[PDB]
Order: sequence, then structure tokens, then C-alpha cells
Amino acid sequence: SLSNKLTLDKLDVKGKRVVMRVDFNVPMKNNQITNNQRIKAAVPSIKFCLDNGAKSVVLMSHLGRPDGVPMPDKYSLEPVAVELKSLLGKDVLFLKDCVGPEVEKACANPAAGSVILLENLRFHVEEEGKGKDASGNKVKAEPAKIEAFRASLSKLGDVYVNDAFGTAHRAHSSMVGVNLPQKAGGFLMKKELNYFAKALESPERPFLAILGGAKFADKIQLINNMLDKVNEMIIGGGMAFTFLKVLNNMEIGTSLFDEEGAKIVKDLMSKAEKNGVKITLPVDFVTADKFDENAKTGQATVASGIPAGWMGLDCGPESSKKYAEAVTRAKQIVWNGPVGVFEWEAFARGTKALMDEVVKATSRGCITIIGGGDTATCCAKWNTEDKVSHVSTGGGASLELLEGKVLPGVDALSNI
Ligand SMILES: Nc1ncnc2c1ncn2[C@@H]1O[C@H](COP(=O)(O)OP(=O)(O)O)[C@@H](O)[C@H]1O
Ligand SMILES: [Mg+2]
Ligand SMILES: [Mg+2]
Ligand SMILES: [Mg+2]
Repeated sequence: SLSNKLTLDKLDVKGKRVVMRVDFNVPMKNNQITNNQRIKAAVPSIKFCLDNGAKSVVLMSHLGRPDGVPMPDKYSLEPVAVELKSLLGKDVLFLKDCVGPEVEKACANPAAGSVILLENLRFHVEEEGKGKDASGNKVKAEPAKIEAFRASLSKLGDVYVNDAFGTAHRAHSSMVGVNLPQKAGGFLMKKELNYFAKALESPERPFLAILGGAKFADKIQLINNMLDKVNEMIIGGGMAFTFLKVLNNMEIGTSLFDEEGAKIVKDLMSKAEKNGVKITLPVDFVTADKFDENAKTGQATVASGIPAGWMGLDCGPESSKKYAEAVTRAKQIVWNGPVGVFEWEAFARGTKALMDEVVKATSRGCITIIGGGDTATCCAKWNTEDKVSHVSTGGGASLELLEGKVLPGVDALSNI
């Protein structure tokens, strides 16, 4: 359940040390942060702790994939501590490790109101439980070292807050290994729990799922699970061509196609019919002569077919009308996956037009939830993060939730 987890607002932090896992995995161009959003996002949790008289706030995170080896001049969090100070208006004590006796002494009983950022968790193989040595070979953490790693993290506070929903699908040390009596979701985690509880436990109706992206093979379980929650489903993006080729016998040219997933399209459509789910597929396309931002473009319908050698990189205007009709009917929407190659302007109109509709939907009271890595990048890209109900911070984690899985980091939180 996503509905019964302890959260920071219900957690007494007065005079307690708070060890908080956050997502500070920000984009970097050589030691400079290019987007400080993920850091801004954690500030509400940090400031709440400080305002309610926390003795300290100890922040732990990862950055990149150092794969269990210290890489302090490629993947240090040091830049984040500078950025954080600016955003908080408070000194951040940065430590060059996250475990060991020197860290623990820094964290044992600090000055009331202290904010500390530990070095990258993934410099230790014990965080992920595996990684790679400097020759690229597998290494596997030892049980005893995992234990000591997790014990050392657990020394750094009295209560644990997880505000790192984007890592909650990993059973890593900082997510599941912190042995403290109260383990609470932070304010970011709470929002993710509350909205996805709407998507999965008690949705407003009609409930529409908009599913796009590139690869049908990676969407099978997402589609199957959402078919037990929703009243309607839009299928777009690259995976729509697998459906269209099978069901209509469409000529799809060199559009994405999954020979294996094709063998279960009929099975998915059957389940939609058994559950009463109305499926909206695209009916027209913007085509491209190659998979390139400056491709020549054309137009196609299911009836016309896509020219041999050409690929469908976006839906067309009649698809955008059919899509907008389903959005008009919804009282709740979860959208995972753009409906065309939104990175490139000639193939982004369908995704932008659909976003405009989701924004208008929200205005009249629709609950609108964006999942995904790329669908969230879409919101950031057209500055629509505040014009929908919820943009998820966890790409892979939101997808596994929507697939029906239990997230180890969520499961590890205290109940009640
Ligand atoms: N018709 C299409 N053909 C090829 N790629 C597409 C098409 N429509 C969307 N995409 C691609 O899908 C990618 C997003 O897919 P995915 O990773 O599955 O979404 P998310 O990360 O939100 O779950 C984008 O890079 C986009 O360019
Ligand atoms: Mg993606
Ligand atoms: Mg992600
Ligand atoms: Mg529990």
C-alpha cells in the first residue's frame, strides 16, 4: 500500500538528528550544475526539519554511476553543497565521505540547526551492493561490509527521512538499510505516494492513461496493469506502430516495430474489451525520411500507409483531435511517454498539443499525473510543471509503480 506510510509531516523532529536520503543526481557539464531543479525540490523537506527544531539534517545522495569506486573529481557532490547553500540561505557543511568514524563524529551531536551533505554514496560498492572495479570487472559487496556501511549510515541520525522517490525502486543501502525506529517519506515522496495512490488505489473517473514512448517491449507490463485501473487508454508514440501493423495491417515503413510484442497485441486488445476500456490509437502521422532532427517530412494515415524507407515520428492533426476528446472526458489522467519524437521540433507538435489539452483539463478540475523520465522532461521543456497536478521525480520508479510492483524503498518506510 502507498496510503499507509509514515511521512515527515507526522514525524516529530524536535531536537532529533535527521538523516535524509535525497535525489541530488543533477545534470552536470564538468563540475558545473546545468539544472538545479532536483536540489530546489528537496528544500521544503529540509526547511521543515529546521523550522521544527531538528538538531541536524544530514543529506545523503548519489550522483552518476561511479559504480562503487571513489571518483571525487568526476562525480563529487561538492558542487551541490554550494548550490544548496544559495537555495537554503544557510551554510552547508560538506564532508568528503559518507561513512566511517570521521563522518560519524561530525554527525553524532552537532550544533542545533546544522545542515550536512555527505559525499556520493555510490563511491562505496556497499550502496548498490555491486559495481565495477577500475578494470571494468564485476565486484560484489561482502555481507559484512554491507552491514558496516548500513550501520555507519544509521549512526548519522536519530530518525530517517527518504525524499528520494527516483531511487525507491532500488533495494540499495541508503534506501532499505538504515536501521532506525521511524522511517518517513519526505515531502517529495509524500506527493509521489499520494498521486500514485490515486492512479492505483482510488482514481477519480473517468480515469485515462496516455501511454507512449519508443519501445513496445518495455511497455507490456505497464499496459497490462493500467488496463485493470483505467476507463480509457491512448496508445501513442513509437509503440503504436506495433499495434497498427498487427490490427489494421498497416504499412509502417521503417517505424519502430517489435516482432515479439506484436504476438501479444491481440491479447492486450482482448483484455481491454474484457474490462470495458476504450482504446484510442492514432490515425495519422508525421513521417520522416530518416531518424534525424532535420529529416524531410511527410504525412500519412493508417489508410495511406507510411512509405517504404520512412518512419512515423509523430501523430498528426486528426490523432490530436481523437486524443483531445479522450482527455475532455477524463477526471483523472496518468501520462507516461511522449507521443512522438518531442526532442525535435518537427515531430513535437502532437506531444505539445496533447500537453496543452492536459493543462486545460487540469484547469477545469482534472487530476493530471505525469510519470516517466522523458514525459517529465517534456513538462520541464515547455514550463508546464506547475500547470498539471503532479510531475513525477522518478522515471524508472514511477514506471515500476505503474507496472504494479512494490518499491523496496517505499516498503521500507514505517507504516501508520
Ligand atoms: N514515433 C516514434 N518513433 C521513435 N521514437 C519515438 C516515437 N515517439 C516517441 N519516441 C521516443 O520515445 C522516447 C521516450 O520513450 P520512453 O523512454 O519509453 O518514455 P519515458 O522515458 O517517459 O517512459 C523519446 O526519446 C522519443 O523520441
Ligand atoms: Mg526514456
Ligand atoms: Mg530516472
Ligand atoms: Mg513498512
